[PDB]
Amino acid sequence: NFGIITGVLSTINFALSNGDAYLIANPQLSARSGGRTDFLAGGQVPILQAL
Amino acid sequence: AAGQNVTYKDYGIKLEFEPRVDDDNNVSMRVLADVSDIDPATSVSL
Repeated sequence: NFGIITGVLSTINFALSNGDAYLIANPQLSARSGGRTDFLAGGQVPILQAL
Repeated sequence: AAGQNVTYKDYGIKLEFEPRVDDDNNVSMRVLADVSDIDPATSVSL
């Protein structure tokens, strides 16, 4: 018994994508000499952290 | 440890005030202002 059975397959691709992103953050603070000021504008998420 | 105790977390509007006054009514102070709300987007279910 001598012979062959074979073939080929293919796939066509024409994908095309673009992306842009802009951001400016302008926070402003006040503090006295020798002091300290902290500022947060955002949120908080819960995290599991145990000994 | 582990992987029980139950704790309570404050939220809403919070102020803390520690003033100090001079003879000319100058005020030296430390102030904390906090405004927080519950966010359903980042809440987990456990």
